[PDB]
Amino acid sequence: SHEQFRAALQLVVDPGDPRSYLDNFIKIGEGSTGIVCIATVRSSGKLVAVKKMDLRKQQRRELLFNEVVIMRDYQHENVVEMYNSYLVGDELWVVMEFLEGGALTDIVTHTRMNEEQIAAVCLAVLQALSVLHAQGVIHRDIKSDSILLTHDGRVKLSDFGFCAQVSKEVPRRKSLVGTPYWMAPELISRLPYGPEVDIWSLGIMVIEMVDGEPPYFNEPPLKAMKMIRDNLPPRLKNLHKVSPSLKGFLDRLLVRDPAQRATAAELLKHPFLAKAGPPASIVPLMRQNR
Ligand SMILES: O=S(=O)(c1cccc2cnccc12)N1CCCNCC1
Repeated sequence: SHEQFRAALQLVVDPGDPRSYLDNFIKIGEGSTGIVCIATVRSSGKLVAVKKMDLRKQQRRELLFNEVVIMRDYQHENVVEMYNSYLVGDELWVVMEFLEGGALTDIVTHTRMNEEQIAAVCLAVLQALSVLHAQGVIHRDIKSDSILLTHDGRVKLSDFGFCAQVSKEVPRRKSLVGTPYWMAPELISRLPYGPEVDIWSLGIMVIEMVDGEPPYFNEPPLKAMKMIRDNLPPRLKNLHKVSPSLKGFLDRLLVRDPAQRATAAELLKHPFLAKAGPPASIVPLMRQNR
């Protein structure tokens, strides 16, 4: 079965081996589907990222094709640029843009963002989601770990390994996918769902940005899911630490009934996002500057 899948991947990826033009691989990250290294382009001295995913180490091996469909069809300003894909031994390698500012996780766990900064992030993410949802693409793993930054504060969506497409022929998805603490209620309830689940997950990320952790983060994953499924929408630790504008925004995200939840398109017009600062406003939050 493994050799069968190797062959299948070979027919969709680029030919060759990026080790022929890259030097000095250094591991910088570990994700749900594999590791991420920086590498130096020999000819230019430029830095790229290389995501390496072991075919044998996947829960759902077929989801590896998501990397390919996204790379081919859904490139965008607030989405990480993907350059080439390769089959290297038993691994799928994706050579992509290096986002040197790192992931939003490092910021939310170590510093407190103000609302100019939170609004900047939300605006960037919602811009990406509005375009993706309009083409039927659902990300399904929105969380601070999936948001990457450039050195000058530009925000980009990454980690599309769990995404799916809906359409007239396939209006809803049914799969149990994502990261427990960020999963929408209807998804946990095993109801057919749509792009609305990304909006709930963004709400949880707003809580990350304000409080530093998602709700129920101290609980075990399976217990947290049960609590998300059963209880009223999760609450901020301290409501006084958010403006009424941000509270009103968050209230449109964390709605249990998917039909009543705001869409990305509608949220781009919300007053809270008027507070959004330029990318420069994010820069002082990064490790190399604080
Ligand atoms: O920052 S990453 O190293 C990362 C991922 C994908 C592309 C990247 C591009 N440049 C820097 C870091 C990147 N990352 C590890 C996996 C899951 N945890 C957080 C994300």
